[PDB]
Amino acid sequence: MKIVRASRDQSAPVYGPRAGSQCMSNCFTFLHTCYLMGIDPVLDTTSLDAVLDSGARLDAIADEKVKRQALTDHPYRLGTEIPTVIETPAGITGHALSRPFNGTAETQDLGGYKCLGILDFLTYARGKPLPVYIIVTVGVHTRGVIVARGATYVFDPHTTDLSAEAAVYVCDDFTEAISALSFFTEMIGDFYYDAVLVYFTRCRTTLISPSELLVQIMDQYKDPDIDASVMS
Amino acid sequence: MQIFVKTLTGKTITLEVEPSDTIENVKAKIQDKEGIPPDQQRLIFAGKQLEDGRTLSDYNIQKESTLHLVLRLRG
Ligand SMILES: *NC[C@H](*)CC(=O)OC
Ligand SMILES: [Mg+2]
Ligand SMILES: [Mg+2]
Repeated sequence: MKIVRASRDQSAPVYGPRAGSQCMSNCFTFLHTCYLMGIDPVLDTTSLDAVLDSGARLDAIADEKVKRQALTDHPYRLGTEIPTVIETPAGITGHALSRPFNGTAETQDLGGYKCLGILDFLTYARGKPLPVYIIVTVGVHTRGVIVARGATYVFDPHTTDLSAEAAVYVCDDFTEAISALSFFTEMIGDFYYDAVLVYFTRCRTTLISPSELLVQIMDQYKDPDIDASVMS
Repeated sequence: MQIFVKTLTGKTITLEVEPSDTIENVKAKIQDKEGIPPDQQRLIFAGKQLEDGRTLSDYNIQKESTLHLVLRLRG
């Protein structure tokens, strides 16, 4: 396992009043940037700092919609509360989220409703056309995960024992990825995750409705795992 | 009538409910007892996620049935 670090973490006072709480938007911005640029350019300190800057902006946008809609008054976010069009210097993406994935360390089949264990989930993801982009939350901490052919990348916008700063953990296997999702310690028994796959498209401009975008992405991928029930 | 609600991490909640109660109402009862906001609750019975505007009776959920509670995590 190798590590590539930003120059700060998400709790830095520069990021605003919501410094700390923008983790999920920082993860979306990470995935967005890798989809557009490829992975290699994003894996340096300058680019990771740019991800954090853009993530703070996205979070601010998400925060206003939550307040306007009265989506909740909780400070932390669900995936469906993040704007599906994301615009940065790298370009513009639209995304659609998968159906929910939830589980513990081990797969549980709830009368036909499969709740995959974390390894089985990453393995499921790896059976799709690579790379696959994932938002994964464990506890209150959201990470971005990219399952690619030769490595699994885990972006963590918060401090770990291995890094003071936000970092991408470059993992040779899922055992290392799961360690990163586990805060590099042993928590087999307490483990529980909430994850969505993120299906991206490059957009020429931002002038597309959320409903138009979802239908377009459904037609692009033709993958039953895309959550259509999001439609409004 | 009594139903059981079990989470993925083992915990079992006992609830007193009526067949004509909506899924939304069941979620409200789970918040009243366990403090979990309804928007973070996914209730599962017979292999399927249950829809808020439907009732227990719509899903043929009867006395002593066990539902599963899958939780969304705010990040
Ligand atoms: N889920 C919000 C981002 C994580 C966080 O606030 O860490 C405390
Ligand atoms: Mg770069
Ligand atoms: Mg009555």
